Amino acid sequence: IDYKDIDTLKQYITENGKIVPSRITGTKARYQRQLALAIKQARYLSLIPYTD
Amino acid sequence: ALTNADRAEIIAKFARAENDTGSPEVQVALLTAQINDLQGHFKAHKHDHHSRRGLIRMVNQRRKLLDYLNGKDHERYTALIGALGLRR
Amino acid sequence: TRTVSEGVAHIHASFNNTIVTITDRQGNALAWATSGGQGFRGSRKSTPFAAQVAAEVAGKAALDYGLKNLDVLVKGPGPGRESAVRALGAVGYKINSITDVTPIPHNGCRPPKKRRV
Amino acid sequence: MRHYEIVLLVHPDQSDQVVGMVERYISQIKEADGQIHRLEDWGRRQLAYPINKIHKAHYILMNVECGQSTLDELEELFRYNDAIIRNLIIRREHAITEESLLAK
Amino acid sequence: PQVKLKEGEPVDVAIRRFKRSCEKAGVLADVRKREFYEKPTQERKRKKAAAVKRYQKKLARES
RNA sequence: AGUAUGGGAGAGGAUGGUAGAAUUCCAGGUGUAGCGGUGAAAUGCGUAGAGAUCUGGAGGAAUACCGAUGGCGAAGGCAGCCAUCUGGCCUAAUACUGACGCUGAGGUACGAAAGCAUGGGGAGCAAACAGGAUUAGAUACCCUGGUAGUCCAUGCCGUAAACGAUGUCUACUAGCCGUUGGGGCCUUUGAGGCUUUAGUGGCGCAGCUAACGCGAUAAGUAGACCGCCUGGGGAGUACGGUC
Ligand SMILES: [Mg+2]
Ligand SMILES: [Mg+2]
Ligand SMILES: [Mg+2]
Ligand SMILES: [Mg+2]
Ligand SMILES: [Mg+2]
Ligand SMILES: [Mg+2]
Ligand SMILES: [Mg+2]
Ligand SMILES: [Mg+2]
Repeated sequence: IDYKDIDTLKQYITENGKIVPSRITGTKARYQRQLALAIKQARYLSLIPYTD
Repeated sequence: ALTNADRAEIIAKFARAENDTGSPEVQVALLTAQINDLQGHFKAHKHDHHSRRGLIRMVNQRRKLLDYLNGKDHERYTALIGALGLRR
Repeated sequence: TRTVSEGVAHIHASFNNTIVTITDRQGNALAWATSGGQGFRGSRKSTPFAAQVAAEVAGKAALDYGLKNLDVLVKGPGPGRESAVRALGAVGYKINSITDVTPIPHNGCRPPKKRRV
Repeated sequence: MRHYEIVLLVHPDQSDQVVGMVERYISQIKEADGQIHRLEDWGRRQLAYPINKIHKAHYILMNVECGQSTLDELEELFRYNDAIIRNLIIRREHAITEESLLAK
Repeated sequence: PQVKLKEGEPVDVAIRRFKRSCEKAGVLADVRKREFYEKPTQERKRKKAAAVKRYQKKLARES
């Protein structure tokens, strides 16, 4: 996962903007870790909202 | 930070036999080079205790290898210390 | 005198008290009501009954400005959170939406000590 | 030398001069030696949230392969250029040349 | 959040929907959590107790 | 036991930069009778315009969600993101040294929080302190404020229920179920099924145990070395010595 794949990044984010836990989705541990890093990078780059 | 080329150069300089990478001379030469290199890093990061632990580990291994070489043969030990510029 | 058609109701529900304020967009205040100022002083202050009392009083005060569609913003815990919106809807306003705007720090300041009670 | 990926947000008003600044950066990298592996301009975008009281931003992406001195120079250039808000520099291994998503 | 009213949505049903959305979000939980400062040791204790309890729940369901 | 080469995961350590939420404070816009707090009150704040709402500024500290009986580190302990310097670990096939090992009295290095010295910083919290309640008394538990400290830089201090209350290293002794990082094989409907290795958990045979319980992460069966114990108080105390 990269910070530029906004569609998949949004596929794991709740409406409020919070990251969805791995248990609910079934994603693996390493995949979840890279997903979180990519989401944080996108939030910094203002490609996805931090909150709200 | 030593590179693969630098380590290969040290190995070539101190190798007793062709493809020799485990001899005491080669091991001590590599450890001496690494210890000398890390002094610059430890000059600017004096509070890096976690890395200084590994540096001390390298020092202890070099001491043990030198003692073993000296025990087995004195001439090799003397030549090695002369080449590597080590007091003991 | 001034007439505004659109307004926003802020409901500061809390453990001890609830506060209702009507503000025209851009946040300029028009009317406001509180539970403490409408009786129920003491433990009664936190009940939703005081909340709906304050909500109706604030709405009746605000009707003078002729605003008929209302947006609702809610922050904080405490009883009377839904009683206020129920009273505002009963008064005759058209509630456009209800949103939660309660602040959440991302581990900022140290909270106070736990009470040994 | 190493591989770096640079994302730059430029103020929308000064989007006209972006071609010049990027050209200067490429010229400096080539003068040092370096390698320009990737380059795109995503255009102007609606910010997810305001940055410095602005709601729009021009977006530029680069993959470069240069040395420490050149990297440091790029850093203070980005820092001091007021047209550049929100620069980001990621480290990478290997050079990626494939066209990126969000290109257009 | 952002519970936009429909053309004919009753106020009571809208309030019910808002309650359900807030409950799903869990906003009230954070406000309750931050009311007082809890010690790190107590935090680890709670998390370990929760770990044990959910492992026991999973074992009971599997059985 | 160690060395060279290819890959992998990680809040391992040091330095610098930077992002968003929130508390406090300072101004201004609207608006005018309360706010705050408790079991109930009161102290306190506010008509000299508080609280609420909006806008613009100053500064300090910590990083929601991800987050996990998860991960890393000898221990203490490590959490936003980016760059630089840097230590260890895991994994595969080759190629080398040839016992180069284990433990360790003295000695030395590191070592939570509080505390000490110099300079800076100071939002929030808060020992001491002040007032308000409760009480027969209240040196407290509750409430309103609040200093040192908590923060940064350079040193000292050597202490914790610093705990798994279980010293380090080594070989062997039924099984069943999870999970983290790798290797290998087989299916296809794109992810799965079997193995094996190094960690981390839940049961359990034999064996052990006063009992509780442990049980391949032993407190079982054996070897090497070190530290420690000899009824409860007096006492980790006095004297002498070192720091
Ligand atoms: Mg309190
Ligand atoms: Mg520092
Ligand atoms: Mg000793
Ligand atoms: Mg020390
Ligand atoms: Mg002791
Ligand atoms: Mg501990
Ligand atoms: Mg002990
Ligand atoms: Mg003594």
